Formats: sequence, structure tokens, C-alpha cells
Amino acid sequence: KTISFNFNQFHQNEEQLKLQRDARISSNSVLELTKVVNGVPTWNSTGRALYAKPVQVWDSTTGNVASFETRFSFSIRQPFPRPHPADGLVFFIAPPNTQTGEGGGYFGIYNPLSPYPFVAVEFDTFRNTWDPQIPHIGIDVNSVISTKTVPFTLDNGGIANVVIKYDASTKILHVVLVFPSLGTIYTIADIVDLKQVLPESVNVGFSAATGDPSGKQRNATETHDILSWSFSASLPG
Amino acid sequence: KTISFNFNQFHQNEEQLKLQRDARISSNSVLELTKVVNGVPTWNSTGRALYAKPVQVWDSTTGNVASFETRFSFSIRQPFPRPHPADGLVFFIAPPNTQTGEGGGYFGIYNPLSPYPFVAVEFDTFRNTWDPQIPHIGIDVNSVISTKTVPFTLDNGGIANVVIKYDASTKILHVVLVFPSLGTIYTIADIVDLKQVLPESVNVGFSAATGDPSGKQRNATETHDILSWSFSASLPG
Ligand SMILES: *[C@@H]1O[C@H](CO)[C@@H](O[C@@H]2O[C@H](CO)[C@@H](O)[C@H](O)[C@H]2NC(C)=O)[C@H](O[C@@H]2O[C@@H](C)[C@@H](O)[C@@H](O)[C@@H]2O)[C@H]1NC(C)=O
Ligand SMILES: *[C@@H]1O[C@H](CO)[C@@H](O[C@@H]2O[C@H](CO)[C@@H](O)[C@H](O)[C@H]2NC(C)=O)[C@H](O[C@@H]2O[C@@H](C)[C@@H](O)[C@@H](O)[C@@H]2O)[C@H]1NC(C)=O
Ligand SMILES: *[C@@H]1O[C@H](CO)[C@@H](O)[C@H](O[C@@H]2O[C@@H](C)[C@@H](O)[C@@H](O)[C@@H]2O)[C@H]1NC(C)=O
Ligand SMILES: *[C@@H]1O[C@H](CO)[C@@H](O)[C@H](O)[C@H]1NC(C)=O
Ligand SMILES: OC[C@H]1O[C@H](O)[C@H](O)[C@@H](O)[C@H]1O
Ligand SMILES: OC[C@H]1O[C@H](O)[C@H](O)[C@@H](O)[C@H]1O
Ligand SMILES: [Ca+2]
Ligand SMILES: [Ca+2]
Ligand SMILES: [Mn+2]
Ligand SMILES: [Mn+2]
Repeated sequence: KTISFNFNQFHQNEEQLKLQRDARISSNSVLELTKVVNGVPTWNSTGRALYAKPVQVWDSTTGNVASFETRFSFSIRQPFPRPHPADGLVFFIAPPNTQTGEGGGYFGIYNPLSPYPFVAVEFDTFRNTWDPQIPHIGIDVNSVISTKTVPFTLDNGGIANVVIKYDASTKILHVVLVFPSLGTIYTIADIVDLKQVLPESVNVGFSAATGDPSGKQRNATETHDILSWSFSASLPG
Repeated sequence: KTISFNFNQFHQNEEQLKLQRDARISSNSVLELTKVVNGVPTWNSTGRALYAKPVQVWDSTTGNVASFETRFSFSIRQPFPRPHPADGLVFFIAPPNTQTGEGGGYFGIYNPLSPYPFVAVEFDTFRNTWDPQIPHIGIDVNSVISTKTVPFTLDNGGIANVVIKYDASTKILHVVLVFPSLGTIYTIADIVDLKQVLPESVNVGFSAATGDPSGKQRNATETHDILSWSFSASLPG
């Protein structure tokens, strides 16, 4: 049992993708998770992009957990340095058929009213009360309060290469963040037991959010674009 | 307690480094682990470079183990494609005052008639009987038979950026290998309990080796140069 897909670019109305909320595919093939009008990112925006088909991360019959690798490129342009860009984007895994959660610092994956489990890798750009300095990469399990975090310096408008890998045998989830133009490399890892937090079948995808109106700052925004995305999972059995 | 050092280049007669065997610092700031005469790598060569001062990875009094991060750049030029370049270079941690071990596939860190413990990250370029395909990154603990391995494609003569990170809390050792010219990223991780394999005080450094005479192949060689090296360790004790 080994699923696998890759998108070297995105075509309008991708039959393979499921767009939610403000997420849209631009004319030139980029996946814009958050609203951007006339080259200008907007606040009060939230969008998700899920891979249309559910993937099986573990089998209850055998007890086996899948290993997976996912690579993608993103770009975050922060047009307004003052007072503070927000909020960031995440790659996540959650039960199938979920609805967009709260925006702002919750990236659209956390729903306080009705919480669903989820594992996510965040690229946080706004410092909430529960956050260490930003920007930072964080590993989230059922909460936006990261288990592990590492700070990084964003290449404004530049391209970012990300590699997220999970080894079922060691239960190690390690992510690598590289900004090819700056030559900088950021790494973070932690132990996560998928079998323990997620159901056998899940959805994989992205979610992003810009400044929440409650913050009263229209400048709290930025773009959250995804240029490419490949995914591979291998469930032995 | 925190320790750290940085080398943006290397200077001849460096007081902070301890060179062993064939290791020498070139006129233009590169650390040549293995012998190279007039722009040509030689076989039957072995060299190590250790950081002059010992570092404390764990404290017996508190039982605490240190976390550390090390970044370095290396270059391996393989002039003779046939029959097979050899053998590779490694970054290692060992008890202080050890001497260069056997060359060839032992990289100079393993001494059969007087084994000492060690944790090492290898960049193997020659396939010994105990090796999977090469080149490959491997995590070695007391043995050249890696616990975990990952294949990679070398950028012949190109520059390679490496990031090795160890988190005491999770005991996760993760290494990242990036070839900026090719834009390729390789990642590997494993669990290693330093406190369990190493003494409180250790030496950190590099070791490399070229084809062993027993192989009767003079072309079994390559360069093993290190361009830069930074280190940082944190013992909350
Ligand atoms: C919201 O983002 C705007 C775009 O960055 C800021 O406006 C720009 O602020 C500059 C100083 O930071 C100023 O030199 C520019 O002229 C101005 N751009 C224009 C013409 O709109 C804005 O900054 C505040 O509001 C503007 C109108 C000026 O009064 C600035 O002095 C203020 O700092 C950002 N708002 C906040 C709350 O920072
Ligand atoms: C050892 O490395 C040498 C450098 O590449 C090899 O010789 C080179 O072989 C090339 C094709 O194999 C040829 O184009 C080059 O002219 C030659 N370089 C020189 C000047 O020596 C060598 O290959 C062997 O020796 C040469 C002379 C030929 O007889 C080949 O057929 C041989 O394979 C390499 N030897 C080994 C052990 O592979
Ligand atoms: C944020 O986006 C939502 C859509 O998800 C808009 O409805 C919000 O507009 C505000 O609230 C609505 C209900 C209506 O009262 C409108 O006039 C308001 O502006 C929008 N929030 C803001 C502050 O723009
Ligand atoms: C290999 O090197 C050692 C010492 O560096 C030397 O004594 C020996 O003669 C060399 N062997 C060959 C065949 O070059
Ligand atoms: O002003 C922006 C700011 O608004 C609120 O404080 C949200 O909780 C933050 O995450 C951020 O969106
Ligand atoms: O020919 C080169 C080859 O020689 C022997 O087999 C060594 O054990 C190897 O590590 C390598 O040096
Ligand atoms: Ca935040
Ligand atoms: Ca080998
Ligand atoms: Mn955060
Ligand atoms: Mn090996």
C-alpha cells in the first residue's frame, strides 16, 4: 500500500485538489491560500487546500504505521513591515471531511468549538501569547501551542523549500526549511505517534491565515503561496 | 554552560585545531583531511582534525546531557571515476586523546585492536561489504555499520552544506545535507543516547580516508576538504 502524487504546478479547478474558503489558484499556476487583491494581500483571510483523496496513515488490522515524505515550495511576501505581518501557513494532517477552523493565530486548522485531532508543521509569522519569537517553525499536535519550535529568518517574497519526513519505525518527524537565495538552512524534529493521535484515514494539505479583524490592524497580512507539492506515503502490508 | 566556536576558513598553524596524520591546512584556507599532491588526491591517505579543547556532552552529577548543533561545508572532488572513488569523510565525537584509527572504509575512526566508543555522521563514497549503495549518509554508533542510511548524489567538486543537530530531550540526531548548486536536499535522523555511549568529556572533529593499498587501486581516491565549521553545545549543568 503506497500512495503518491506530485504537482509541479497547479491548474485552475484542479480535480485533484479541494479548495476551501479564500484559497484560490492564480492564473499563473500558484496556489494562493490567502486572499490577495491586485497584488496586495488582505487581512481577515483564511484558506485551505486539501488533497482530494484520503490517505491511509495506519492499518488497525496489522497495527502498522505509514512512513511518508512530502516536499513543497512556498513564498511569503510581507508588503507591510509595520506593525506586524500575520499569521503564517501550515502543512497538516487531519481526519477527512473537516471544515476550516478559526483564522488568525489558529491558521484555520483549530476549531475551539468543535476540535478535531491534527498533526501540523507551522511557519508562524505572528507572535501570539503562546508563541516564542517569530518567525518560527513549529511542530503542532492537536494544538497551535507547538511541542517544538525553531526560529528562522524569512526571505521576504523569496522562495522556500520544505522537506517534511516521517519514519514510522522511529516515530521521528523531521522538517527542513531552506531558502535557496540566502543559502540558509533550518532544521527541526520531534517524536510523534500518528497512530496515537490520528484515525486510519486522513487528509493532507495546507492552511493559512492573515490578520484577524479583532486585532484592528489591516496591515497584519501577507501572502501564503504554494508553488509546488509532492507527497509519498508507504504503508507496509 | 554553553560552548561554541566558528571557522569561516582555516589558517595554517591554527591553535584551536589539532591535526593528525595526513591532515593539513592549505595555503588558501581549506582543511584538507586527505593527502593531495599538485591538485591530485592520493590513495593510502588518512587524516583527522579535532577541536583542540574537549567538550562536555553530559554531566554525571546532574545526569543531564547536552544538546548541540554543528554546521559545516565540505567538498569532495572525484578525479578518477573508474574503478571507484574512496572512501569518504565523517564528523565524529570520541573520547579525548584518541589516535587515528584504521584507514579505508574505517575512515580513520575505528581502531580494531583498541576500539573506543564514538558517534559519527558519515558521507560514504565507497561500497564496502557492509555498505548499501553509495554515496550515502549514515549514522554510526561504535561501528562503521550504520544504524540508519540514506542515499545521495554527490555534486562532484561542488560545495556541500551540512547541518547536524542533536536534541537531548528527544535524543534525536538529525542531519541535513544540501548541495546549493543542484538545489538538492537530503535528510536523515535517528535516536542516539549519547550518555549511554560516550564519556562526559569528548573531542569533536572530522576524519577522512582514501583508497587502501590492499584494494590495489590507485584511482580509489578523492579529496575530502572542509571549507568552514561552526559548533555550539548546551549543557544545562
Ligand atoms: C500600514 O502599512 C502602511 C504601508 O507600509 C504604512 O504606511 C506607510 O508608512 C510609512 C512609515 O512606516 C510612510 O513613510 C509611508 O508614507 C506610508 N505609506 C503610505 C503612503 O501609505 C502604515 O504606516 C502608518 O500609516 C501611514 C499612513 C503613516 O502615517 C506612517 O507614519 C504610519 O506608521 C502602516 N500602519 C501602521 C499602524 O504601521
Ligand atoms: C586510473 O585512472 C586513470 C585516469 O582516468 C585512467 O586512465 C585514463 O583512462 C581514460 C579512459 O579509461 C583515458 O581516456 C585517459 O587517457 C587515461 N588517463 C591517463 C593519461 O592515464 C586509468 O584507466 C586505465 O589506464 C588507461 C591508461 C587505459 O589503459 C584504460 O583502459 C585503463 O582502464 C584508471 N585505471 C583504472 C584502474 O581504472
Ligand atoms: C471578514 O470576512 C468576513 C467573511 O468571512 C466578512 O463578512 C467580514 O465583514 C464584516 O462582517 C460582516 C458580517 C458584515 O457585517 C460586514 O459589513 C463586516 O465588514 C470581514 N470582517 C471585516 C471587519 O472586514
Ligand atoms: C602507505 O602509507 C604508509 C604511511 O603513511 C607507508 O608506511 C606505506 O609504505 C604506504 N603504503 C604504500 C604501498 O604506499
Ligand atoms: O492583528 C493581527 C493579530 O490579531 C489577533 O491578535 C490574532 O489573534 C493574531 O493571531 C493576529 O491575527
Ligand atoms: O580499493 C579501495 C578499497 O580497498 C579496500 O577494499 C578497502 O577496505 C576499501 O575501504 C577501499 O579503500
Ligand atoms: Ca502565531
Ligand atoms: Ca564505505
Ligand atoms: Mn507558533
Ligand atoms: Mn557506509
